[PDB]
Amino acid sequence: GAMVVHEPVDMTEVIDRSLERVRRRRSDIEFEVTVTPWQVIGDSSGLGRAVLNVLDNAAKWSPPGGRVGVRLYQIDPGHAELVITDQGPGIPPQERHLVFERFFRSASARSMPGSGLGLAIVKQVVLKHGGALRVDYADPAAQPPGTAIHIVLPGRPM
Ligand SMILES: Nc1ncnc2c1ncn2[C@@H]1O[C@H](COP(=O)(O)OP(=O)(O)OP(=O)(O)O)[C@@H](O)[C@H]1O
Ligand SMILES: [Mg+2]
Repeated sequence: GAMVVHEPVDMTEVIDRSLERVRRRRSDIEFEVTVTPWQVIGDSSGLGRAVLNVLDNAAKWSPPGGRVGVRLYQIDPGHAELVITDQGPGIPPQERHLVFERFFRSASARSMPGSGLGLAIVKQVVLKHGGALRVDYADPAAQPPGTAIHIVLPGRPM
């Protein structure tokens, strides 16, 4: 099967590389980045693909001048949580079980080119690294509430 890469991965570099790519596509977005140093054992290319796919969605559905939050904090001795947030329409509660399935398309989000594979890839990468993920509103009290993608990754503080 596909090569299984199991090497130390600096998540600060993974996120910084992913951000460089997407800042090009939407230079108006205010990316608010708060990343605690975190090392994951795995596949830097796969993790980079997963973070870029989430950042790409956050940018696509960001309003002009929108803020995208990119936050990674340790939550216990062996895990950290990456939360990527936008000020887009958000994904409503009833759809949150189609998110991460191939070919999902939200009726709340404006139709854009893309065939609905990015988040299925994210789920695969995160599971292959022993993580977990979920979707929620970024700020339920705000209009619009935005989407928050939450990714928990095992690893260690650097
Ligand atoms: N941050 C977000 N804000 C609003 N809607 C989102 C967001 N992220 C994902 N979605 C919705 O979930 C769908 C699935 O997302 P996903 O990234 O898997 O597919 P895509 O972006 O349409 O295509 P691809 O990622 O394959 O280019 C999107 O088409 C969109 O309806
Ligand atoms: Mg996508």
